[PDB]
Amino acid sequence: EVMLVESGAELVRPGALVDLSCKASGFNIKDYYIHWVKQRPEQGLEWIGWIDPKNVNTIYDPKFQGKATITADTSSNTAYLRLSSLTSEDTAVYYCVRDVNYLDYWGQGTTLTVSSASTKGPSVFPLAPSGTAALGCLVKDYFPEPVTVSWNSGALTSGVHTFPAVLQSSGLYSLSSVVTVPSSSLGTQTYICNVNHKPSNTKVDKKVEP
Amino acid sequence: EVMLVESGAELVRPGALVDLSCKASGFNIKDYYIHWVKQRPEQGLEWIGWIDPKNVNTIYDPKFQGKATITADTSSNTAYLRLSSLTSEDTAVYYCVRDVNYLDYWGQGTTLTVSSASTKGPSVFPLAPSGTAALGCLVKDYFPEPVTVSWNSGALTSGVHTFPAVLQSSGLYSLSSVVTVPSSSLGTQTYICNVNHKPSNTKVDKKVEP
Amino acid sequence: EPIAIICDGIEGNMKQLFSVLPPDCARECEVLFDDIRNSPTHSTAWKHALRLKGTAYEGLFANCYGWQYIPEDIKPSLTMLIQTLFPDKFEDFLDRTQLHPEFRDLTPDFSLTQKVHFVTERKMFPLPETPLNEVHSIERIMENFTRLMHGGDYGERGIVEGNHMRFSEEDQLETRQLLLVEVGFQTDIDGKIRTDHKKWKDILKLLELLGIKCSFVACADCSSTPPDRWWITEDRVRILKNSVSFLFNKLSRNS
Amino acid sequence: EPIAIICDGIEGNMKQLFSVLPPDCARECEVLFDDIRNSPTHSTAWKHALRLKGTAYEGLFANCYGWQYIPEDIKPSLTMLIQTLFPDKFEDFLDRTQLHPEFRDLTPDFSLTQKVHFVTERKMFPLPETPLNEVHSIERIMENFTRLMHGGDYGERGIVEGNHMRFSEEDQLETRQLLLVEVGFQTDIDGKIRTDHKKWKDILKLLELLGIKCSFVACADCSSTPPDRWWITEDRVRILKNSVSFLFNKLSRNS
Amino acid sequence: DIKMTQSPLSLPVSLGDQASISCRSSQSLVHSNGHTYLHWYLQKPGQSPKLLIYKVSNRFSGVPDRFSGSGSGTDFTLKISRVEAEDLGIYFCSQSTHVPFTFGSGTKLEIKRTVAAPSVFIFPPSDEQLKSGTASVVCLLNNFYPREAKVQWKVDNALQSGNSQESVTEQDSKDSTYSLSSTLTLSKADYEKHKVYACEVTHQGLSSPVTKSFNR
Amino acid sequence: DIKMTQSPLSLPVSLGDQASISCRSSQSLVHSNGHTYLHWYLQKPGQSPKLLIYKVSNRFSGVPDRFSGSGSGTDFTLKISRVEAEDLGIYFCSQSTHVPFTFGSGTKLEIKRTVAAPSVFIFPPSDEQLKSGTASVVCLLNNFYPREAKVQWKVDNALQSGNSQESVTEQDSKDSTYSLSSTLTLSKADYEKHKVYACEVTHQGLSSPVTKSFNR
Repeated sequence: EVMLVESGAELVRPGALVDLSCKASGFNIKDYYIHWVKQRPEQGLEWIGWIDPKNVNTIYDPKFQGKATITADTSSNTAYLRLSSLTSEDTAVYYCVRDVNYLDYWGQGTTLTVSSASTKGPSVFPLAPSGTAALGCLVKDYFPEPVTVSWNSGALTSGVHTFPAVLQSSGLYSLSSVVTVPSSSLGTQTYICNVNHKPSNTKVDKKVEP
Repeated sequence: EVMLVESGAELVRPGALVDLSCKASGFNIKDYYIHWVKQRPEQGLEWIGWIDPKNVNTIYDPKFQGKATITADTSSNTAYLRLSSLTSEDTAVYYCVRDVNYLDYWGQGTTLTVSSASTKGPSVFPLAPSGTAALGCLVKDYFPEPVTVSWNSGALTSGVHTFPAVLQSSGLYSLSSVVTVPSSSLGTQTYICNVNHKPSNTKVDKKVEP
Repeated sequence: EPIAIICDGIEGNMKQLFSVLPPDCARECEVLFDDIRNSPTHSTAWKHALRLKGTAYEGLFANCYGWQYIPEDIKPSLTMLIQTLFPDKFEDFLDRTQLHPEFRDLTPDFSLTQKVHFVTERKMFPLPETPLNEVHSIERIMENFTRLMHGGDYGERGIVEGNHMRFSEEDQLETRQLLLVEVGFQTDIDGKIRTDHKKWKDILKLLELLGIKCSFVACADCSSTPPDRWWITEDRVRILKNSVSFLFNKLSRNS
Repeated sequence: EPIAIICDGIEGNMKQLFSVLPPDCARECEVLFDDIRNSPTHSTAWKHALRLKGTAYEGLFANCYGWQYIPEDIKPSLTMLIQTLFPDKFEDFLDRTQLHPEFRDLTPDFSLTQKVHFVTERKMFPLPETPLNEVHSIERIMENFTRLMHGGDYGERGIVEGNHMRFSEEDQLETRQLLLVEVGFQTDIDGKIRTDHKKWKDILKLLELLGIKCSFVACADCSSTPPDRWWITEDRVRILKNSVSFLFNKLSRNS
Repeated sequence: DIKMTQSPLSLPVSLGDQASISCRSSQSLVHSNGHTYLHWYLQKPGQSPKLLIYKVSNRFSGVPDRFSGSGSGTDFTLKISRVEAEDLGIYFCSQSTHVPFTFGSGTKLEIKRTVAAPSVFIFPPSDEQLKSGTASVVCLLNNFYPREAKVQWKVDNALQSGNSQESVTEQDSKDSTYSLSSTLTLSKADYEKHKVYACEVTHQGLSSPVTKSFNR
Repeated sequence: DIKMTQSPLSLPVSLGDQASISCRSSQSLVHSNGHTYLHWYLQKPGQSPKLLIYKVSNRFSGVPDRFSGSGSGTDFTLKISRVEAEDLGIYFCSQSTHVPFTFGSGTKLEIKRTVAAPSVFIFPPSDEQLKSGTASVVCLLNNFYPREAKVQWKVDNALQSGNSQESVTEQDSKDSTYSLSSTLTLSKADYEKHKVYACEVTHQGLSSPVTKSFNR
């Protein structure tokens, strides 16, 4: 199986630098070109550049020259993307993509926010009931947007709705995560929502019960 | 009976050197040529070279000249393959073969994995029963790839399955070995799985019982 | 005579041959000439010439009709042509040849197709892209080959064969066609044409069965043909004789 | 007269004979002349001379018809010929010859077959490869031998025999055939051809029972034939009489 | 900079229907080598893009037979013969003929579904939120179609505006329905001021607005 | 470097049927000596290659007669007159005319068999593994056909993914069936955390997915 795994700093202050990595498993990247693609909600998909790990050639979009720097370490089977001189215009999702003469496989993506200070950890206040019952986890007041909510550690997914975060007037985000289960399993089953806010290294496992 | 027995370093680090040997029994190798053939899962069967022990001439595939060096000792009826400057491209099964003007008899083959992970010893855990009943031996957390499972020291072979190793996320290998026997035999007959991991010089004869 | 000395002597003619060759061909024959110069034996030199002759000839033949020289190693096979040009039929093609997998790999020297419509491009590719030798009209290229076989020799030095499948005037401008060409500069002319006909009559049929219009040409020139009567123009035949055939002629005198 | 002197005396003629011979035949005959020069007895010398006569003559005969001198120890046998050329029939052949195990090993001087089609090769072999003497047509070689027995002497110095089995024009170009030849320079001519005939009419029979086309030739020359009438061209017979027959002639004079 | 233009921007189709997506480009997508490098990607909600069709018309491995890519030159058509629920998402076309690569803006495949009124649930703030001094009240509208919905927040019969935020999910891949969480915000002092909290949900499939409520 | 090309890559045959395997070479394999050095080898699963037919059409000693070698020039055909179960494996052709010797990529001979549902066995980790601090639970799917099989690991009715590895055997020489060991991995604390462990097998020959389970 082909997999492209992106990891990097989710938050950086403006003007700074960021190195994003792209770990290739299931193939050698000497055997392909590897690309970086930036994705924003309004701005859309934006190709950045490709790197040839075999003989280390790079071809970018001219608008990104000086902003981007694609580098590679084939001994570790990885490409890097450095974004320097960060601005809010760089706040986006970043993907690395494999080239087989056509872009075919994409990574899950790394989120990057170029803002001034935050590292705020979310607070989890369970939403409990009162033949099918609705429960949840209100995840409140964190700043860099990426949060991960799961339930019973990935084992409960059916019926689950994790809503898009909202940007509050205090400027921190808060999101909702609810799952509907049968009332009869309710209190007969344990329901743990697992949140992860990587930018604050906050990990929370709150139990939800009636 | 004609038989070719290859033995050699089961694991060696990159950059090193390895000598593989080929013991011929059932014929004198002065009377033939001896070949080496490399076999990989994707790369396929790949010829290397042959040695003439009568007057000591060698002919290799040019891609291997400088990598390979076949030498022979007719007094101890063995040929050797030295592979130097080891890489991952050299991780392979290697066979010696008898040349009668065409390659006819092949050896069992010796495995070589080129890495620095160092050897590791397999942990042997009984899988117990409970008409027909199934037992086994989980052979866990060892590094050099080749392992050997036998049952009642070879007296039990029918009904036996040894699954190909799995490469765990910890980077150690793990394999399964199961056998199905009549349940009324169970507890009347003793079932010992004899495992061998040559690269850590580990030998285990674990009894498996209810 | 020392082969380096013969190569010093005809170096000028060779350099003239290279300047009229397609760039990929020219480079390929430069090596073949450096190889002939540095050869150990007349046996080794001779074998390079045999390749340098035909390599020069195809470069010339490709140049004379607007086609691109496809270096030997990247010449498309049949399986690539069907798969690249006709994907939906590819699974169907794989079936018919299951008893003759040998058809799957045939590599015509030229595998042409009519440009169809219904700078700053990508220049580097990680995997080879099966090359598409595009010509403006297979029919007009076909016409000129039959004419030269009947005056307006050639009728004896070639074959043109077409699979009977019908294509309409829109279907020719809608769909892909295949012109497969074999070229040679061998001494035995009727060898090129008949060796190929055995294999190739069957293939046009099979491309027909599969709904593929495919057209075929085989031809050859030999040393003794009149210079005004080669498949390549007479000024081209002038250079090839002054360069490569001159180079064999010195290599038969010393062997 | 001392043999080292006699061999010094004809060394020039001998060196001419070795140069007109296939390379293997020439090596093998050099040894025989060094052995004759160095012999202790006229009995030992004569025995080698008898070999050099026969060894040289097959070399000339092989040279005259495009065949390759196959040295004695590696000449293919019947069982090797059967097994190599016809594996399927090999098991049936083994049976017919169970009461005649002596037929299994009979070795013609020349064992020919028609080249069948439907550098940097392997060059060393640990075991001998049973050799394949390939000829372009058994029939055309058969024709030239029948003609020379009827003018367009020879009719008396040979036999030509073919086993009656039928082969088609595809079957001759599809399947292996066998021409087995015996050549001699013996004194008693009708002996070669009659001795072999006893065994060989019966063997051709057995090869036809087993479904193999097999063709036969026996012939001989003797000193008293006119030079224009040997089975080998007259210029060659000029050399064999001046070399090997001269060496006998002195070796009957001193013993 | 080849401009990729995809129409329509949003495509309502019903399960089983055929969908047609058209992509048009600023210059020819034919490469001098004889190939055309335009491909179709589908990015499902919250996932990375996946290749459907490469080089105008070739299926990427693992792609069903109902996806077909057509076109030539600068007009290309992607067609989905029998729409399924999982086929939701934004479809992107891409030319990789000229540098810089460019992708279209996207066609949002939506699913027409038998209308379903919303299940509605209302949540009182937990004790851990009250101890912190703030108080959030959550109204959930569950697994409904079509998307259009009007949440009304009423504290002790007091309609509110501007102290409420609401979020909507994307169409769900199994049933092609939506959910919506609307959050009203107050202070712990101000929450204890009142006792009755209700949520008034207005929807097409509800011929009367429905209310769910609780008392502190 | 003579290229050796084998078709088909995979050959499913039913027992007692005839199999045809084709080998084609880059150049003629005819030696100037008049011989042809193309040979057929069969490597059974996990065994070394064994010689069948040498030089186009000669059976190797002890090789059955249902194996026959044909061909000339560059086209060669190996035929198995009556496919048997023991004949499983990858068939290689090889030329030993030219240096370097070259081998085909291989033809995988498989056996078509009457469907066989899977027996399933579930194994709790030993006390020795518990004392070592890990706990491995094993699900055995034994002697079934065809290979496609769906293991589901469910701890206390909780389907999981990504903490499971599975390995499958090559076709058995006696019966031409497969086995499959799927191993779920947990921490000793996390195993003692739960009490009910089940394995849910889904296979063509089982009309209902079948479950095997145990309690700690």
